[PDB]
Amino acid sequence: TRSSVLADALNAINNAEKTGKRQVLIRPSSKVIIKFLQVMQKHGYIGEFEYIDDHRSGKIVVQLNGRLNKCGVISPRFNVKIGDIEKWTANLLPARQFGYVILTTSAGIMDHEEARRKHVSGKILGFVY
Amino acid sequence: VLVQDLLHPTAASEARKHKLKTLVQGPRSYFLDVKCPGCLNITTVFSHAQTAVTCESCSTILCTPTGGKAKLSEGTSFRRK
Amino acid sequence: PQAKILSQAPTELELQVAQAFVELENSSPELKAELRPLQFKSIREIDVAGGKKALAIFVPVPSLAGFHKVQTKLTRELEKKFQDRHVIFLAERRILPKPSRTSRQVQKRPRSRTLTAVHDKILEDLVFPTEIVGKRVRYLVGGNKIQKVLLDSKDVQQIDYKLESFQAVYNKLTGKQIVFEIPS
Amino acid sequence: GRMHSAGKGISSSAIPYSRNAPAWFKLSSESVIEQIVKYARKGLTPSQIGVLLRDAHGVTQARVITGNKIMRILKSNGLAPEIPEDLYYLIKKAVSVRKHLERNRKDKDAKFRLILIESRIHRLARYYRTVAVLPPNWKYESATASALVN
Amino acid sequence: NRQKERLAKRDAAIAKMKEEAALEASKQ
Amino acid sequence: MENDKGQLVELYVPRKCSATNRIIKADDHASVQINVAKVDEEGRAIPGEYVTYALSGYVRSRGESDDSLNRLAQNDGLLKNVWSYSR
RNA sequence: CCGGUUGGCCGGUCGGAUUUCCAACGGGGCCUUUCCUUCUGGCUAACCUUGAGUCCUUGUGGCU
RNA sequence: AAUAGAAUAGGACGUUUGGUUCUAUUUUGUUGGUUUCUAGGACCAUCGUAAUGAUUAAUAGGGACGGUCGGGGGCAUCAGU
Ligand SMILES: [Mg+2]
Ligand SMILES: [Mg+2]
Ligand SMILES: [Mg+2]
Ligand SMILES: [Zn+2]
Repeated sequence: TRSSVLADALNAINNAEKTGKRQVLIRPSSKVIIKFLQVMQKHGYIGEFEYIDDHRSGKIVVQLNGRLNKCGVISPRFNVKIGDIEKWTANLLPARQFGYVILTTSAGIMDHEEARRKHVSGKILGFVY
Repeated sequence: VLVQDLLHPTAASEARKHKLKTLVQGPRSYFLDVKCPGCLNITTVFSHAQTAVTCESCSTILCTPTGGKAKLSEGTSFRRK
Repeated sequence: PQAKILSQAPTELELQVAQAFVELENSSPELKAELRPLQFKSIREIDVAGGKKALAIFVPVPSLAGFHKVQTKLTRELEKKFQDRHVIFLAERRILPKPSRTSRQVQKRPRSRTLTAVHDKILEDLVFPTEIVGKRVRYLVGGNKIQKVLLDSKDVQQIDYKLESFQAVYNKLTGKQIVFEIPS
Repeated sequence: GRMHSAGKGISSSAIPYSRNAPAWFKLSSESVIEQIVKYARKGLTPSQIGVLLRDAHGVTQARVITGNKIMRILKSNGLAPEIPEDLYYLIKKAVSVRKHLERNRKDKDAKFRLILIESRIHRLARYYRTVAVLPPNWKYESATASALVN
Repeated sequence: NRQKERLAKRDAAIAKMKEEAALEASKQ
Repeated sequence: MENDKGQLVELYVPRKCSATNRIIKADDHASVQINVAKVDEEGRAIPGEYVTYALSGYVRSRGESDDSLNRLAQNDGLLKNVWSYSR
């Protein structure tokens, strides 16, 4: 069955960028997909995204510009320490200048830089660069 | 096909596709208000009525279930909704 | 009978609306026949950017089905006795708070009372008699949510002078900006 | 999907967007629930109340013009069956194919389909026992299934 | 359920008021 | 990039494709530089100044270089009713 | 609304010192329909009832 | 990310009202046996008001219904050189 919904969303985004289009049809929604795309939007990695209601569970349109070479999901949501942030920041990012790890923390969902300077941690979702 | 509106499709091509593959899922059915001339009364019948719906006074089969759409009786008028 | 139709909240604005009610049933025998058990809770005003104001009628919830056969004539008669105003009917529905980790003995909170459900109940009660055929949430690049709400083409003439009024009262009653659009 | 098979078909009811009652509908809620109860005294299962309600009376769905589903206003009158509809139909189908295979003892395909139907009865019995709209001491046996059908 | 009976009594009172004023509506 | 002192430490900042905003790198020999001269009011072209497009070889190997370039010309005010924003 | 801890624009000053000005960055407690609810006994502070004093503009001004 | 919380109401908050039960902190000069209030539990009714109280119906899945479809199966029968 459809196990994760964020995984199929981000896989659809990555496939539609690797074929070079400018728009997707993400289906279905969640809190997690909406807040994940808001985290991409606050860094300006995607443009407009748009949420369509249908009373079942909504389909999302994301108008992606060109700026995302790869986002992804880490599907076993591992528990990460404060000191374990450097390991995921070294393993999945390109280098130490850019590149983000997205966590669910009890203060909310935030990137790895915001989880460093929040001084909290949580469970890992994925990564946007 | 690098760019096209998935938010506002053209409505000629929008109801052209499948029932479940639209942007919001809509039925492609309707309701039929049928007038057999023998008793002159309004009966609201589904367009895909899958049973032998008779009239409430005369024993006239208004529609028979034939697969997709229910075929109406001959010499009998109908209206939308 | 302006001291009979209120619900224990005496102000000047509710008594002038109440006496306006009192002379509006008197010219009609059947609005007398329906209007007598029909009460309302309270009234407040809100201003719009169009230079005028809007009058919001709050409605106790089981009386809404009673209002839903009288609302058109009552709204048009109240607007042509009250100029420089906008008459909007909304239903006072109590929100229950989300229980926290330490929330004690509160019962299983009904989703008819929950926040997003009562917010879009205020949305479809805002724009009667037309009905909403699709919502669409516009996520701005700077992280701002704008709601786009669609309508039907059957009765556009009663609402088309009140769209900005509905946007103003909705952005004051839920804090969320909204835009309206008719389909082509 | 489509378990106990290999098909991948999608063929289902769509639902319209409108959560309110349709404009062309003119009948009241008390009238349609007394229509539901007079169809209920004829002993039909709730799918047929819904189908004959859709066809001859033009009611869109049960959930919109009254606030309830079909057995909410059927156990409000207390005419709900003691076992649910689909599980009862699976018992009826199982005893029909058991009648066929006691007629013919060389039909292997009917035997394997009996195994599939029995698996579906076990899974639905697990689910309906879990919610406890079925008593927890209920177990399937084929002779008691024939007793409950007959 | 005393509250359900109270709501039914309120609905019966509203219907009784409507049926009482229906004669005055049909008189005019 | 940039160092600390305030001086650019780069070889060249590469040409971005005008369709998909991707990098035209040095060995991308299928890349196209498109030159369009704008017009004078009496139907002449001033030969010095232009409007300008760049298409990567990724887009051109597909074949939507026409459709993306029609979009580029129509949103640059040069065209009307050729590329359609819906379909 | 509160005050934090960096960065500057000041240098007050015999290398650091703290307001004003600026972004920022988090933290907290309130108002928006809406957070921990109480019962009874002990302890401060505040609005009164009742008349008294110590200061200053003839004071239900401030302190008891 | 789970779990539970008002559906045969055997539901919730009351400074509503009936009884049934113990408790005894104190007093009646001190202690003991008493017995009558008063406070506090617990259990029955019956009396107030709460918008009385049930999440969408997944291009997840089961299950009816409809007209079909197939050298799918079993039993019987028939045909051909
Ligand atoms: Mg399987
Ligand atoms: Mg499928
Ligand atoms: Mg479904
Ligand atoms: Zn007839």
